[PDB]
Amino acid sequence: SERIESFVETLKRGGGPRSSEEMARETLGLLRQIITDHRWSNAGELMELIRREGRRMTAAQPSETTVGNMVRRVLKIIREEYGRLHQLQSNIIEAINELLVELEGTMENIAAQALEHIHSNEVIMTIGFSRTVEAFLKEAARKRKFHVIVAECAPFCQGHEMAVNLSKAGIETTVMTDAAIFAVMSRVNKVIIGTKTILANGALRAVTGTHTLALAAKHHSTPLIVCAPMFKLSPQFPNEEDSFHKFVAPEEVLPFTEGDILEKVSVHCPVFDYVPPELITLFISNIGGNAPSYIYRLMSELYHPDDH
Amino acid sequence: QVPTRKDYGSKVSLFSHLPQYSRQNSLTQFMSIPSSVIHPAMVRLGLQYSQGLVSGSNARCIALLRALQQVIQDYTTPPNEELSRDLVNKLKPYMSFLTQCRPLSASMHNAIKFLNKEITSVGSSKREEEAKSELRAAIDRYVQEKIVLAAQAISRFAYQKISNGDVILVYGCSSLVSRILQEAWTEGRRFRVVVVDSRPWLEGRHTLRSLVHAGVPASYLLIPAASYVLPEVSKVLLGAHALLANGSVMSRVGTAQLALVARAHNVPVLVCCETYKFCERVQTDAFVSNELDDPDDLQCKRGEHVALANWQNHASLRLLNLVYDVTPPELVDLVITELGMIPCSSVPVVLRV
Amino acid sequence: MEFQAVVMAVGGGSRMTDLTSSIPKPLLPVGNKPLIWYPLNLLERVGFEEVIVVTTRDVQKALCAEFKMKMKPDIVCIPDDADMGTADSLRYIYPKLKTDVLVLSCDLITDVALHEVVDLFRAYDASLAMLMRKRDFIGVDSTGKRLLFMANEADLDEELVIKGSILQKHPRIRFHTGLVDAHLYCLKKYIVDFLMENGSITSIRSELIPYLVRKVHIMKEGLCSRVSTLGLYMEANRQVPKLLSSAQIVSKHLVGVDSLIGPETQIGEKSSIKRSVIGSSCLIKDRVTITNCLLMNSVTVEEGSNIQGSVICNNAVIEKGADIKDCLIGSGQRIEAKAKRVNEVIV
Amino acid sequence: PPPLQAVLPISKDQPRVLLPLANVALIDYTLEFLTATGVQETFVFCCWKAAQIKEHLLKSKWCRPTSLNVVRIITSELYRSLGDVLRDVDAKALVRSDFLLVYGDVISNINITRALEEHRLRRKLEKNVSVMTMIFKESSPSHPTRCHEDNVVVAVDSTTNRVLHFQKTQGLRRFAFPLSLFQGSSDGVEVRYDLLDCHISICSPQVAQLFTDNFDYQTRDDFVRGLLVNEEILGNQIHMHVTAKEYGARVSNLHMYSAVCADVIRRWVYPLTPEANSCTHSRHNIYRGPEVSLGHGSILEENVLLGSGTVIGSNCFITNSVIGPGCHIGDNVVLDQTYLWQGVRVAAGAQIHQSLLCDNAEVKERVTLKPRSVLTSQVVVGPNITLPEGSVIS
Repeated sequence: SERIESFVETLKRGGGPRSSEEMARETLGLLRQIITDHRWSNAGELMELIRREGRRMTAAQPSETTVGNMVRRVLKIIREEYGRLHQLQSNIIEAINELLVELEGTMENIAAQALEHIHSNEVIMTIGFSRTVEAFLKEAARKRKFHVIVAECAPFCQGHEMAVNLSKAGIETTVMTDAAIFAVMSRVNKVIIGTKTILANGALRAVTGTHTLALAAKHHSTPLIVCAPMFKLSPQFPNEEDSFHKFVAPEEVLPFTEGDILEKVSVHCPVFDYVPPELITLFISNIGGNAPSYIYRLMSELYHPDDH
Repeated sequence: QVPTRKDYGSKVSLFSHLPQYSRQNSLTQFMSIPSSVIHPAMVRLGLQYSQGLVSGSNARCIALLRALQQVIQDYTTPPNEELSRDLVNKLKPYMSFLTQCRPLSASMHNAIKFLNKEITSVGSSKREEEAKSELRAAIDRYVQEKIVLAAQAISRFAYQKISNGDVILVYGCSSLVSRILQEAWTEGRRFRVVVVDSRPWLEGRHTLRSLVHAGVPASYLLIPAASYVLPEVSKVLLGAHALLANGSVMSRVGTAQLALVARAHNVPVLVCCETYKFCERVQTDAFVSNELDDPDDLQCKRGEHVALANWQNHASLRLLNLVYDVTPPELVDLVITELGMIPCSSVPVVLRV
Repeated sequence: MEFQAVVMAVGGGSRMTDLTSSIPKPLLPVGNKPLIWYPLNLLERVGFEEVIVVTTRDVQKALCAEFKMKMKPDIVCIPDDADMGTADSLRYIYPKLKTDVLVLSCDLITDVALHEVVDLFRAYDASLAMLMRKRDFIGVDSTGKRLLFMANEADLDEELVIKGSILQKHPRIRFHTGLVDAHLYCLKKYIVDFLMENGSITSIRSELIPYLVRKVHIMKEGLCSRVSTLGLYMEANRQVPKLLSSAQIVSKHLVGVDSLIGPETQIGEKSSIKRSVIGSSCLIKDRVTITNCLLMNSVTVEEGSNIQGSVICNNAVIEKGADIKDCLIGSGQRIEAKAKRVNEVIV
Repeated sequence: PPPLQAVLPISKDQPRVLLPLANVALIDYTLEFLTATGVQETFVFCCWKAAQIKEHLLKSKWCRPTSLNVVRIITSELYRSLGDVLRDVDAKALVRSDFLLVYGDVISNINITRALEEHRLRRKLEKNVSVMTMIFKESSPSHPTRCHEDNVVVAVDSTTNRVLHFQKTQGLRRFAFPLSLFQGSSDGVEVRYDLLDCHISICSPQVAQLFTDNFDYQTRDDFVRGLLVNEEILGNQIHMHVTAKEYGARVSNLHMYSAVCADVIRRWVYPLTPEANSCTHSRHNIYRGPEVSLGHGSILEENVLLGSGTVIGSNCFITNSVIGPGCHIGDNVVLDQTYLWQGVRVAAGAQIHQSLLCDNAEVKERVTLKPRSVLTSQVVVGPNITLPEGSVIS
């Protein structure tokens, strides 16, 4: 039925399911359902329906790149499925089920490869809460006691919660304000950041302090990993400008109090930022450990030239 | 007396030399009330600092010069003393008392040493009123000379670059970078200032509501995401309070997180400081000379009040809130001093003269 | 010299039990020691030097009696006025005052620390600093130390009237309904010279015209939650539990705690002690009973008496198996063979 | 399911609840906010110049079986009184429980899923002691959304947040004055002047019955001034729940149209962004629109829309001002804080500043407008003329 419309409203109003493959489980859900029982013609009328419902879905807040990402991957499974087909619903829904089960284990396998990086007594450093970086760092509690420096930035700040969820289970964290990321980072090694979405050229679109942070990395020459799973490799190299973000209400940065000053003064609030591929020095991923400058072909491994 | 002490919490490893303090008033409980011979007057200001009621990196010099002007205008010159070594010894533990208020200060030392000079330079045979009124008179001529009648003069150089079309960017509160950027709207030359402010004790609002009553327009961004003003800036007049002879620029903790985040976009960076606030030390990094301050202020009441109060009851989760930073003079352009627009590397050349 | 301390002697407002020579000064103790002492050991506790007191010739007799650090009072108040409610209390000694001043005159005992309510003056360099305990409505802002309108029900009609301008700055005024006021005011040395000339103002609850800071001198005063209470009412017996002897004939046959008896006095037999203070030079001899009652000096009671919380004044006597229940036994009178009621035995 | 009914010069021809906010009509924002907090069926009570709203709200996306808050609009020719609106509601016997009334101008993003608990369980505890919840947002005065002709001096009790007294200082008293009855009883009295009325209510259905009896009551402030002095034998209480997030109004005067449609462009309602239901955002808040051709040497400086269909000319300097769909300004135009509408057309060499305009209007050469003037409804200024302040043409 048209419960997807509710879903089309659900992404419209906001209220995030915290990126935990819930957008992916949902997009797989609705694509499974529209894939299940709909109109049927042989010659990709299903694919045309995927383009229509696709572009209607992408008409949401243009930041949830996972929605269109798994949409396009469903299309590539359709194209290869027909490619071998040269009863298709059985093969398509089965392979989509296999992609679901493969998606069902990202946060474990991307966290197994952790002992091979962090060593004893090694002052790691991140910024901003992320599920994968916390799970990833929790499987390195069967090794020695390092430190963790976490930045408290990007207000409204969703960051501390992580400083709790770590320090009551693990290593000796300290929490620094965002405006002190250059007295620190003279005494550190091995920076990690989680990623909101990563671009085709090799860019990280992340939380609103990622840049200003990576610049310090390629100033003191410390390597920064951006641990990010699959299904977040977005096409469309950074052409569209200023729709790249989320501008939120300036209540979060200035209070509605202090009247009259708020007549003539301009307030800005960006949620994301731009990390170019000239500063990332490894990707830890779900299947391999690929470098920055290789990421290109990995994208060609997944998609098809209908990247629009 | 001078119990002082009362340090709290666990400092975050690394620097254990720096002494943390809590704003529970500390010292007020110990002191005697009839007069309490520690301080006739300086207990007033000394109480006034700790709560956060002066705190501007300038005008602490004005405060200490005022109170020392009164206490120097109260002295008694005992029957067996020369009053030079007597008073010059007498002022010691009182300045030590304010020194236990908050870590020392920033170059008010230079004032203190100057006072010690003028006290030591006193003639050995005069009237108590003669040398007394002479002393406080000179103590006035100083603050008229290097604090009053120089900041006006260090604005006339600044107009020469601030001309029409540019988009300047000051950072947080400032003492001179309001005068020499607000005596430039008067005398025309329209522009568009953008201010950027740091997450605790915000301090950027004092600018943004001390400038809209001049009429020059504005904008506002927190230091966490100052990567959007930088593709439209045309200067940054980031002024600060201590110049160290290795060309270091001791700013607030935010600065230097912007400067070497600016020169990767090719916009210049111009510092503005005064002529007494440059000191003869040398420091290489931030972790030898900071001053931590009350790590309880970090509490974002943003819904369920995620533990902020609860950290103490957690173990190994200490938060740190630094106060200064450092700017190395490879990322700093011209310094607009009160003796010309001298180059950064000649930071020592003003010293000998 | 930072401050100066004035502890004058106001006079006798309304206490019929004290109206006689019971109170020749406020030195009539419902506490253990006299009433000049228990306040006047705080100002000497916190460490002030030689203080200024002002009475009228009566505690001049008790001058050589008491003991303290230092004092230099004036007993020359010349009580033909029974007056000077901070008017000529300050103005009488005005060519002696040469600095700031804090005042607490012959008043209530206080159980709170001076450190806070002298810091909140010495910080902001304000004009006023008074205490509070927690109708005469006084409001305060959304912090401590911010005094809004303080106005009694006297000069008011059936409503309140907020001054407009002082509700557009400081724009959340919260009115404190009922606060037991206290007489610990701290003032600056100019607001003395204001009432030095223009002396038509008087009556220290009418020197609160600095609750008109609008239209810059500011005022600040802080609340508490503790046991500093007022002791100038007929409720002196309510403050009789102080809980801050040895040289007496203590029988200890009665085994009783949480009470006190004065020295050079004989305890009794066949008796008990239930939360009652007892004066010095008081004979207890044969079956008696303490009562949660107050006992002055120079009296004797014995012989099957059993009282219940009365006010045993000085120069009294009881015998013959007495029984009272909350009476105000007068001074200079005595009753033995009676079973009276809660009424007062007048002079 | 909360029903939450919504009641209903330039306002002569067109209604005051279908005038456009910024390319959207004010009877769609209320449909939004009430569709955001949650409402299953909403009731529109039509007042004056009616039956057009019965087409516009029949034309929008709300009129669809795909919708959630399935509306049912009512029209009343007899109820032209703007008071006792609920008299035909209880008389018609419509609601079941917990109304949430808001009349007309409602541009708000406040969620009402947190207050309804506070007067749900609380209402249950006194089982009959609380009447309604009057939501009111925090502000500081000297903010230019609080007009001269609006304020409050509502003085609530601490620790229970019950509205004891009331005022409406629109008469601008030189000294406001609460009554001694409130300060008489003694728990703790706080008299807050900060608040600014958001005119949204969540009233128990019993407040319908309290309108049936005592039929001499009309205004909301008339009602609240009623039930807090009289009805001394246990009437009710008035309990309010403040906010610090997004706000809505509700600003009727043109002076309130100035502010509350110049902060809906500056993004102060973060899910009620102009990109709603075409545009594209940009730097320094120039939220341009599709099918739009600017001219050479134009400078669209700061905080300005440009609707679907316009064409400005060379040497334009449009700044801090909206511009509707379909217009065409000319060469060397100068807009500044103005607000055109659907189908206006100014001509060359203008000096339009701090003014308004209206639909299907025009202007010709040398017409140099001035502060606060408002042309209306197909008027034309024409030849060389310089209208003074307040020159309300017709």
